[PDB]
Amino acid sequence: GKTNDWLDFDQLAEEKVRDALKPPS
Amino acid sequence: VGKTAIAEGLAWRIVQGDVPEVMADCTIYSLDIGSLLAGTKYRGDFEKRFKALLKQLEQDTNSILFIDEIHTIIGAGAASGGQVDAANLIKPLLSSGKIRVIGSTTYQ
Amino acid sequence: FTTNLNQLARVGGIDPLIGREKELERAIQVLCRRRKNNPLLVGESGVGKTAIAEGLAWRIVQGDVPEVMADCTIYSLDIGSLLAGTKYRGDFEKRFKALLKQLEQDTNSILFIDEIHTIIGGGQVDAANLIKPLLSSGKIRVIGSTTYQEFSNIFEKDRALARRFQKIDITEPSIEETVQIINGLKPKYEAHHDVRYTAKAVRAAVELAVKYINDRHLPDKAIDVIDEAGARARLMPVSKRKKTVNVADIESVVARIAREKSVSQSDRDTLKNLGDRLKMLVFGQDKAIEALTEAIKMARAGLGHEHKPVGSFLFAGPTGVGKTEVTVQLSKALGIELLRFDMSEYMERHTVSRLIGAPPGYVGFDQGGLLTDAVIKHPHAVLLLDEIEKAHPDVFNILLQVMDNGTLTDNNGRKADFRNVVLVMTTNAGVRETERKSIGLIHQDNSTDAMEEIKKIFTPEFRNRLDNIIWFDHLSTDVIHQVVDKFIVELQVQLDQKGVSLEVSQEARNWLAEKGYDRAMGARPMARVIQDNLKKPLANELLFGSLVDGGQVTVALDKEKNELTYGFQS
Amino acid sequence: ENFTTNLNQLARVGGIDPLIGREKELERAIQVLCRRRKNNPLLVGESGVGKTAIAEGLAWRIVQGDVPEVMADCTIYSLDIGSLLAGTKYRGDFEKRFKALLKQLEQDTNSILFIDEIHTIIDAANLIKPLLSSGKIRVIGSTTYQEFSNIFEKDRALARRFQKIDITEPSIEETVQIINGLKPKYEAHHDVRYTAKAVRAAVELAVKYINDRHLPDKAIDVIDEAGARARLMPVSKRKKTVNVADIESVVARIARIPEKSVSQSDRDTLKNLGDRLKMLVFGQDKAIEALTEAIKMARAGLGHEHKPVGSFLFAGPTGVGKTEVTVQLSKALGIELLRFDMSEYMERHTVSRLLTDAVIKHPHAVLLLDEIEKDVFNILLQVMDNGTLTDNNGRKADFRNVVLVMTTNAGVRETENSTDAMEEIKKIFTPEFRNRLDNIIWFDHLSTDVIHQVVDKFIVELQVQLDQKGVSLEVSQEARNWLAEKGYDRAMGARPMARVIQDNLKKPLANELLFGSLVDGGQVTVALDKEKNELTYGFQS
Ligand SMILES: Nc1ncnc2c1ncn2[C@@H]1O[C@H](COP(=O)(O)OP(=O)(O)OP(O)(O)=S)[C@@H](O)[C@H]1O
Ligand SMILES: Nc1ncnc2c1ncn2[C@@H]1O[C@H](COP(=O)(O)OP(=O)(O)OP(O)(O)=S)[C@@H](O)[C@H]1O
Ligand SMILES: Nc1ncnc2c1ncn2[C@@H]1O[C@H](COP(=O)(O)OP(=O)(O)OP(O)(O)=S)[C@@H](O)[C@H]1O
Ligand SMILES: [Mg+2]
Ligand SMILES: [Mg+2]
Repeated sequence: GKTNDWLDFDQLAEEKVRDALKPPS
Repeated sequence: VGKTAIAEGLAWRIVQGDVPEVMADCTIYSLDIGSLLAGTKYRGDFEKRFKALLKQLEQDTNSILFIDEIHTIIGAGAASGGQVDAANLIKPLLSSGKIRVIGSTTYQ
Repeated sequence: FTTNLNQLARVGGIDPLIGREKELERAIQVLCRRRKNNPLLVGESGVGKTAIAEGLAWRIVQGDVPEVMADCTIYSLDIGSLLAGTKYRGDFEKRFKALLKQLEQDTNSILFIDEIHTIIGGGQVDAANLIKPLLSSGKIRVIGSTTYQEFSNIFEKDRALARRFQKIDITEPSIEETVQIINGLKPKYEAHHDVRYTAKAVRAAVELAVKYINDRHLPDKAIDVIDEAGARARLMPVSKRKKTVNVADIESVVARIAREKSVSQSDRDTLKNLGDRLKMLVFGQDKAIEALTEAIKMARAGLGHEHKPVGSFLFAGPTGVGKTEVTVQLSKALGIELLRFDMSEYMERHTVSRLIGAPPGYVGFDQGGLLTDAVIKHPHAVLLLDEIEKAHPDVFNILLQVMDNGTLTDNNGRKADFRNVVLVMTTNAGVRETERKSIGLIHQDNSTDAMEEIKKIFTPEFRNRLDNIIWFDHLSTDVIHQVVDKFIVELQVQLDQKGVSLEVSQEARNWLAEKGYDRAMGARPMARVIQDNLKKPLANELLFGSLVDGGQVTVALDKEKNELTYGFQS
Repeated sequence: ENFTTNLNQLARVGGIDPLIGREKELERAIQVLCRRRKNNPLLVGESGVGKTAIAEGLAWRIVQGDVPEVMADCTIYSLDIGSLLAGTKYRGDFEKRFKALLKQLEQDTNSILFIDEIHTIIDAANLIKPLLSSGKIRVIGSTTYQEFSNIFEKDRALARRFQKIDITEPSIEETVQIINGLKPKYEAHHDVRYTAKAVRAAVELAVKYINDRHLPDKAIDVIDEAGARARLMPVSKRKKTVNVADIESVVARIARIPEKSVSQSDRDTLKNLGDRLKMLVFGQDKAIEALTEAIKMARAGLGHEHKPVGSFLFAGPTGVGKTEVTVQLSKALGIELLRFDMSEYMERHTVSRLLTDAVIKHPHAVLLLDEIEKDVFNILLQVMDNGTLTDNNGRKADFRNVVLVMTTNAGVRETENSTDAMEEIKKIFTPEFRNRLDNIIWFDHLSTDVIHQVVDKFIVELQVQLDQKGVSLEVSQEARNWLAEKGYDRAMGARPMARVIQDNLKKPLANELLFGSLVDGGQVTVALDKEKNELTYGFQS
């Protein structure tokens, strides 16, 4: 027959961001 | 490997006196990143505290600050807007060379 | 916040610029133009680009530039101070307009903003990027300085500031220019360090920097190497405060930081007995040991390609010839770390990411390349690539690059140096042999042709890059006797730890060698025969017998029974 | 308003480069604006500032008008994605400001918002999709071709919304009117005189030598720069004289090529190709003469275009001056030379292609096919007949101005009583290939005297290297013969002679420097005795 070619599945990292407050006075 | 032992150890050698005369009198210090962040709730507290310590080093001209884990200051406390990181505040002083600071970090 | 370069030139604080005449004319040419009036200096770290920007200002006072440029004045942007000098917002914008108003009033004047890359990519940074092109409108001139890596990211994407700006290529200064340029800053260091530098001392620095510290550009590195040399005299000599230092200390600092010429006695015996030391450990491979040592000696002497590695070798042979053993032992004798890699794992095209790192932003990006990080950590290393044939052809492309220039860039972009790495690879292209001998009353040596398989598996260009392809021959009967002796010594060391001493008669060693000697299998069966005959009886005695406490064992062979006799005394 | 520019209102007084021509190209630009739906004019192609010139040019047209009164009244805007992508230090800030722009931008439903390098966003790109389908704001987005194809075509909300306006590269003759329209404007820009005929002589390098800068982009920065350099170079002397010579200095340093090449040396270079080729590579007088005759016909380009520019076929063992000419052949020409051995690159990844983006930027690529002699010949048949190379776009091959140098090593590999070299080529090659072949050159035998000179080349590199160390090597001519006797093998030609000096001679010499008789020596008594026909090594201080 013919050769069998496999395909990979790239996975990209994803992140979120938190926030820090600071009272003016 | 021993990088921390080499920095802290330098202090031990200085008191013993088995060091060059130029470095015979150097008040080594150990900056704590966590300690600064403890009282940074109010705006401008980080700049005030960091600037105060930096001023002490330059006026003395002999004080040396050993800051372990220098990667931490790259992204130090920045609540919002100002984005005044510790690295940004210390970047100009290091360029002039008035203050010398030892660093220790992993390869990664 | 700002400085007047014209006043600084009169004061003399700034160092007079030396050379770079070609760069200055190109910069002034684009600057004079009505359009594309914002010159950009593209240069790596420490090349000299920043000095060129200030050198032009000093030239204005001299008057060698066109008369129209005399009106122009240069101002430095104190980006660091401006960021700190803000409380709520808008501080940068108000002050910048007033400065630019002077520039707009006097179109001749220029505004040199150092580290222009920083401006583009907290609150003030957002405004600063837009303030440059919109308010300037392309009429007000501005000088910039950004490296090749930063220039691609910062300027290529926007394309608005890039069109207004006009790059000016930069190249490393010549060796002659380097000594001339360093002379300007040499008086400063001698005064603070209280040392004197001889003309020969500065001549050695440039040559040493390129050969040992080629990673870092020669001009800035030249300044750094001579700075450390001055400090050495101040602190290294505890007594006599010795000034008047020469090349000898210069070699002491450049070579030490880089981590050498004038081979010492220790270094001499390291390479002088490298071949004889490796013959004792590995027998029957004198042709292979001499070839490997000779190439390594050529690199130390320096009769070899500078960019290419010290040596590239491919060990192809039958099983049990100690091809990999000579590699491991070479590292031990040389004292160089053995970066042992197995290419069986790297048999897929996707696995290349483990070698040069994963794509940026991936879950495994933090780990990075396994080959680039390892070589960087240990610049002097022995890169043993076992079973290269098993790996996918994609890795061979990477290896071709290392052989040609001894460099490899990961996703991060770090540059590695393989000049000091003795690349070594092993393959099993010809292990397969014709088990069927001559079909006749007497046997014949119909062994398969040697090196024919290597040619088919490996492409011709790959073979050419390799310094030499050393074929390992089958071990001789005499060689097997020597192999038994080293294995017996290893057994004695293990027994010594348990307090047991073993004495093996010479006759017994010959019997074991004959029983376990197989030409095709190699030397590995000898360990198996030793394990079956010596280790197995001793282990039973060591656990359930007299040897538990520790004893003396003597092994002999009975001629009548042709079997080994073991005597335990304890 | 921070990122808004009024191109239409700003151009009322002036200040925009008028790009004469492209009148028929701009008809579609106006035809899109008159559409009830899907009226999003998109300009696709690739260039640097030139690509946006179609958009910047359209700004002038809106001012000039001369279109339907309803369509005539309008306005266009432009925003820089980069300006808002710098300093954000977070993801999603750019999109937030993009939506906030509507608070002031939404004044009328007839206007356009130009975008630059929109490929970077598709930089979240989520909010871009709904704003498109709304249609309340028109969009003109400049971007490249290959990247744009991978993302925009696969989408639905983007491809249907826009009206693709393809752009093409002007021909050689068409390029004359590219600068003719801008010649008066450039005269006013610098207020200096320029030679009219000089513009036609500025396309020598732009057409094929660089292949990295487009023709409009090259013209804008080459004529203006030449006038500027000539005007500003003499400070004391005021001169407005410009010519081809001035253009050579500007092109020479940026293109890193000899000044003579930029001049009108096409006739001189052809005549000088013969002697120049002889200078680089020593020997091969017969082969070089036939070689330059083929190259003479190849540069003509006044004959059958379908046939390849040339088919140089050699028949010589490896290392006998065949693979050496490859370096000298390209070095004299100055073009980059490819090395893709057919035997080594017969994999499915590359054989089907007949190594994805590099091949396009190769005006004259001398493809090398080593070991072709040992279905490879059939593959080359289509190349000669139709000059077609498979690729993503499927355009014709570049063999009109590209040559393929295939080398054969079958004259001696077949046998060693053996037949002549010309017998193996007949049987191994295909009948069609042999007949269509322009000519056959032979490197089977290398002159005896020439071999000695090549050996001296490597010895000189070793000798000069040793002189730096502080020692002098004296390789007597008698010893040199030994270097070529063992190195030369009829089966494998003289290929082992290349490295026969880095192993047989460079190995003992090095040992002496590290540890031996004298770390620093010289005066090597090289000689060959007749006891065993071997070299001698001795020296003293
Ligand atoms: N050369 C040395 N001399 C004396 N004590 C040493 C030496 N090297 C290591 N040690 C001891 O072993 C410890 C090893 O951990 P550290 O050296 O503190 O770690 P490090 O090298 O700073 O690495 P991390 O990753 O930051 S914990 C030292 O803190 C000492 O207590
Ligand atoms: N062409 C030159 N002529 C004279 N002095 C020079 C020249 N190039 C560099 N120097 C000196 O060397 C110093 C250091 O080099 P710079 O050009 O300032 O470094 P740089 O290129 O800005 O690199 P960094 O510091 O890594 S951002 C300058 O400040 C001058 O004192
Ligand atoms: N020529 C030899 N001299 C001494 N010991 C040897 C020799 N050949 C093999 N040995 C020993 O047998 C083992 C060989 O292990 P390796 O070095 O991995 O062999 P190898 O020839 O690389 O194996 P292959 O061919 O890859 S299956 C070690 O225990 C060596 O000490
Ligand atoms: Mg630690
Ligand atoms: Mg092995």
